[PDB]
Amino acid sequence: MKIKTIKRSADDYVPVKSTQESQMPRNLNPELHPFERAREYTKALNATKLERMFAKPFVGQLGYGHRDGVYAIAKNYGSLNKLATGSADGVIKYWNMSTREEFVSFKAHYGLVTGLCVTQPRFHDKKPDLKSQNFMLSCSDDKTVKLWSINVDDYSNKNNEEGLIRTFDGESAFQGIDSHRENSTFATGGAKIHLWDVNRLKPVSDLSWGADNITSLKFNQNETDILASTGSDNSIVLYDLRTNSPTQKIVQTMRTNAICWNPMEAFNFVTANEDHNAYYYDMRNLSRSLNVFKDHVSAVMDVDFSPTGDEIVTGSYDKSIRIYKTNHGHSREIYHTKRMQHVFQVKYSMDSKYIISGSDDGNVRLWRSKAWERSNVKTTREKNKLEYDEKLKERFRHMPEIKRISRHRHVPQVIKKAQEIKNIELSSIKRREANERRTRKDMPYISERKKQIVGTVHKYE
Amino acid sequence: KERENQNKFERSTYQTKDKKLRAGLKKIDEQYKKAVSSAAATDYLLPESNGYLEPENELEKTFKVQQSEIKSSVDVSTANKALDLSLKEFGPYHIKYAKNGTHLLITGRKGHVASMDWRKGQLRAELFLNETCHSATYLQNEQYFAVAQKKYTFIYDHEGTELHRLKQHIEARHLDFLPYHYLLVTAGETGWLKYHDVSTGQLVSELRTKAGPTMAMAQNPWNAVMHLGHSNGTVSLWSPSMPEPLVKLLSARGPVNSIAIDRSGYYMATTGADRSMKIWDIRNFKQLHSVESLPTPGTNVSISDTGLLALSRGPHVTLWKDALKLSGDSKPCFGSMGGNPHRNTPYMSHLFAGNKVENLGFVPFEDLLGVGHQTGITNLIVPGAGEANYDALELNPFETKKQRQEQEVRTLLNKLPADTITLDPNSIGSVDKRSSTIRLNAKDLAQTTMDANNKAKTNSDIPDVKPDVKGKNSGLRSFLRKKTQNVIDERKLRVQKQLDKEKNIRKRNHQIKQGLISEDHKDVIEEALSRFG
Amino acid sequence: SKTRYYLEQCIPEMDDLVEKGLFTKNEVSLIMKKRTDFEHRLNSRGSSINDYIKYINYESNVNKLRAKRCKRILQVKKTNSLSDWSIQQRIGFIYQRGTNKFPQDLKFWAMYLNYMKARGNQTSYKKIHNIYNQLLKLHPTNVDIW
Amino acid sequence: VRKLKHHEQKLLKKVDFLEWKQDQGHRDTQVMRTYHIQNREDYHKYNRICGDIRRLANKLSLLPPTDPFRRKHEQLLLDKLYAMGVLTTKSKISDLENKVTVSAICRRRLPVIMHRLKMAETIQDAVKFIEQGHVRVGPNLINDPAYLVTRNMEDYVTWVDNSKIKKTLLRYRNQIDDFDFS
Amino acid sequence: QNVIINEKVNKKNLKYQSSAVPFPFENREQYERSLRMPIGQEWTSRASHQELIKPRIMTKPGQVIDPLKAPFK
RNA sequence: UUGAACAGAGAGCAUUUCCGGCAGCAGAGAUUUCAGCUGUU
Repeated sequence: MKIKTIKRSADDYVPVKSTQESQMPRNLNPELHPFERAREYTKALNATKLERMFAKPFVGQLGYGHRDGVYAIAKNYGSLNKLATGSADGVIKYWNMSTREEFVSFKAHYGLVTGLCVTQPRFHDKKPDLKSQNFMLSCSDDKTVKLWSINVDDYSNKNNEEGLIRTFDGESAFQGIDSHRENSTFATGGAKIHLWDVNRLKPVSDLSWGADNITSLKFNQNETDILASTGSDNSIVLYDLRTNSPTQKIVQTMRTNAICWNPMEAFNFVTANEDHNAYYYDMRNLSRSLNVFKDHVSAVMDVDFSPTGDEIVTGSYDKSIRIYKTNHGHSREIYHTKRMQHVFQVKYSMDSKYIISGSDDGNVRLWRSKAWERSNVKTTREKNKLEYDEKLKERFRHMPEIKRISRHRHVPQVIKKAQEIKNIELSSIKRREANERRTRKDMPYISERKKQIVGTVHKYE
Repeated sequence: KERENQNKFERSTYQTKDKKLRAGLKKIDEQYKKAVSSAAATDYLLPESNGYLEPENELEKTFKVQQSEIKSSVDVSTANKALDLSLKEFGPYHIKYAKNGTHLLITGRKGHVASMDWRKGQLRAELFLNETCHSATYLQNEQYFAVAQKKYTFIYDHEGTELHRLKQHIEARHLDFLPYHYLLVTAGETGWLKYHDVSTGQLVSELRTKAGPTMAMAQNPWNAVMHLGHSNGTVSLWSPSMPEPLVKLLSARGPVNSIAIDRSGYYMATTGADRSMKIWDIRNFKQLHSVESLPTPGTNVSISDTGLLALSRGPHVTLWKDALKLSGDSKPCFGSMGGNPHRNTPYMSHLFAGNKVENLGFVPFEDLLGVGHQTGITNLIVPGAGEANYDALELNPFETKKQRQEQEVRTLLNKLPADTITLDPNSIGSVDKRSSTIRLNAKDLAQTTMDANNKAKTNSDIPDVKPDVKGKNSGLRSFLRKKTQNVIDERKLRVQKQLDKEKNIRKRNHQIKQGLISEDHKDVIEEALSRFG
Repeated sequence: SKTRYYLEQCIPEMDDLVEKGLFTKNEVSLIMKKRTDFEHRLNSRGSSINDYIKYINYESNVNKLRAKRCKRILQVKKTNSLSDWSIQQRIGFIYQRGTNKFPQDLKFWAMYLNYMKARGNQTSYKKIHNIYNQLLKLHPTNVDIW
Repeated sequence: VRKLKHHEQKLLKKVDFLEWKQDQGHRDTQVMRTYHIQNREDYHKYNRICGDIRRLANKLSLLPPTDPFRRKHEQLLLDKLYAMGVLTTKSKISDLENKVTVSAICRRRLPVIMHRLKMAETIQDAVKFIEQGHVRVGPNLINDPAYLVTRNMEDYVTWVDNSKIKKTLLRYRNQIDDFDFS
Repeated sequence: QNVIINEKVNKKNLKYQSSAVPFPFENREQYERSLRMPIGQEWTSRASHQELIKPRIMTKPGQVIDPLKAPFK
């Protein structure tokens, strides 16, 4: 006969010291954790309700803003605090974003400014300090491109020359500007694409596919010798400046307002296009738009890729800013306020969270890329909670209640009505094309990723 | 990475040329099986062992020992939890332990209600209600507890402060609680079931059992469903959404006397006043095996959390081991003919002298079962009752007050809505039943719309013509008679014409069968005047 | 939590150990009971160097036991299996957490340094360098440690 | 149970473990407290009588105005209630509809009548006295504390003779007259 | 005979259940294969719990991010 | 932008080196352990 029941040790469970924290035992058994699916579901619902609780993206503005309305913004690729806003009255401003204030304000020209770039001039003469002064390239309207110096108080290794390192003249009004960042070659866009280098006051070379005015251009961030430039006859053109030969051209259906590359893939690019849409192209086969972002109401104005290679920010001529993932093709987030009208530029900051946004009003408002991730650093347990909830939500995505809650957002009134009007139009168009496919013999299925291309100049097999 | 626990650990369930999907599936299979094996590795960390009583002789049995020898033989802590009250003044007593195993709630039949810690002997609340109090339970903590009454059901505070007269639970007779939905379930002597949310204080639903007075009630925890035993001989499983019963079962003749359910959600024990007992497989609904001749109607039976069965039939109390296994040897039996080992002897017996067991319940996380009878309370020591090694995220049997209020707020924020209670606990995750098995697309939906708009030409709706099968069971004629006589439709014109066609072809086949003009007899006059029709 | 993670990492060596013949299941579970008590008292607040020392002494004892046990029970002085240096680097990791939660006590520092000098077969010359760097940057005004 | 913080409150708006929608302000308890009565069943039975009176007044309203049936019956009911003691002013049949309260009936009860006539000192003490058996209604005494009393017995409620209460009273006035052994 | 199942459809469960097989899958068998394992701490071990909760994109928080440079070397 | 060496950190990559299994020798710590020597697997 062996008799032994359960013995419990109080010193095994409730410990000795009056400070030592209480011990926690476990047992992972499905006979002792009953409602697995329902518990995870209600946890997901609580998660998305808390996200709507903390949905507060807007975080502030810049100093007093300009006097006319922002038409260009450039982010310092070297630092994180620094940007430059080109207004429309004719004043450029260099901004510190640590305390949200103006460094400096220059009356650059008399007409508008057209474009900015912030950079590091590799003079053959001497190397300017890349910790003491940062150097802007400002392209005007009155036939001027100037290189400017700014004293930045990042460091204090030390403790003159407040403006106008040099000027550059031309014939036409330039429209766009940027810099091939190796040995500081820079492209300007006016009548024809003129490639300049710093010390020579003259264009090193010139290209143009046709005789059209050219309005915007951009070098790719990696494989850094390739130029992409749009064209007012609804065109995209590619150039390989190591060859100085214009590489390829395609003609679209509407003028492409802006363009940018993704710095995580380096041979794809997004084109913000006037028919209310955004397009995603690869560098090899321009025949297929790799994707189409399709959630606006009027002219888009600008896009930018993400440093994380996943987010695309766009700002419409409508009073709104949209944000998309690279995958889904319908806008995840939408920001807006009554205090801003016709956003003209939006850019990412170099740490994948903060969005600079220059609208037409003259303020510059910045936003969070996630409505939930408070910038504050967080303890371990809380970090685990937030991540566990996010993966749980991403799992339980397509249940209908979670779908309704997370998709439910607020948009302004005129825009809601205009979306429903466009929806009514699309339903009628569906009916008409269905009747046409009934009646005629063979009309080929023309996919939505190619319903917007009229033709390339170089073709394939 | 094969182990012995995978059989219990594994969560049961029901190929493309797409590379991303293939990689996703191989990824999820790899990490799923790694996780299951890791939990089977967490198996080692459990602190204690089960309790066991083993004979070591064949001359000695198991049941012949009693509480005297066991109290002498096992430790001072267990012998001190071997409670023995004496409440001779008020009527027979009924018992409910709280879920934490730490607060005893007793109710006499006359007015006595007491709520005690019982372990370090604190006494929270005592109330001498005069009206006949019928049943009682803690609801969510040791802070809120409900008793029934003669007529109206009352909710009392921890101290004895009266808090609620829940009007609409008329003549309540058996209470219980669902702790993961804050649900008070009351079975009345009205035949009505009433589910009440104690959180917002709102009756979630009623349910109408057309049998009669609710005889007995118990809940399946792993499904959170309510089991009622009526008077007709039926036991019926219900859920608070639909007004029809989920399932009915004819388990006893005469009236049902008691129901009880194992925590594993896979075994039910019912006992009926026709001196009978049934051991039921819940899922698939096959009454597994049945004892037919007990020498008393069983009052109350209850399940262990380790697989003991407790039977209470008047002045006796018996406990059986390993009873719920399926094989035809584990039949519970009062005696083994000539030491027949395949039969199942009683595991531990006891009598009471002059009482009658009013009911009984296991303690949660010790190994004792508490008996409530006509004048006193007793807590019998049993070796293998409770799982010694608990889990501390749901039920912490050692609970500081701060930890209490934290667990309580967390469960309020973590409640389930009352509508997710069904017969299968993965259905809230799974797909719709009616919708398609394979995911179709825009092209597929355009195709099926085109097919349903071509069906008017290709006759897709009405069953087609075969002269082979007999005209009684002929699908066209059964369709025609299933349709009424008074309205005539274009579909009906179509089915009339094709039934004429089936008659024609079947009569030609009858002529070729019986032996009239056959072997490709061609009617070329019909050929020649088909020109204009 | 953190206790759970450390025990989880502690499993597979014990798994291999009872998988080989030299340990049985009850010995295993008792050892893990002692381990839980130590690691939980280490990760609550209120612990100290005396707690650390008691844990390290316990693990050194179980290493001696496993040595004599395997030696007797299968005559293999050193088996090609995870267990050995697993126990050893568990000890070294305990030393590491000990200095990080208390960098103050030179006695405990010295026990760590003497253990690392003693097991000089499998040390890293670079790891003794790392320890001396740690000690000098924390105490530079200890000419004796110099 | 926590004074739980901001976000968890705005998630758990509608929860309340103390006051529910159905126990409407704990009205029964509050009136029970003000008049020191003993059973929840007493309150709810008074509720039922009040409810039946109000359904009578409602159907009497739904009858057409100038019926002598209606006039004579409503006036007779007003006689019955004014002699009963529940409602005060006999003229407003609106106050038949709107003044009839369980508070009014429970104040027509016995111990409130003691506090009315300033027999006892406060109402709980009056309940102690009626339970202890010192107070009689006319020729016999009362032990059931929940006696209803109309006006015509409010006229005759008094303390019992040769009680130590009446002894103390007439002793303070210096008028105990122990031939009656009062 | 002596078993009677209800066939009616619980409409609130019909709300709580899915729509169809959603786009990123192909078959409801796949859909249940994904929704097989609960991810909670109270169902798997802590190591696998972190291993399943480690998200795809991760950054260090307060540092300048750089476009990737080709390592041809 | 390259060519050499100089001084290395140890925070990367491959062992394709040999060792972490033994009989005999002596040195060392307070009985027991760290490295070499010869042959061996």
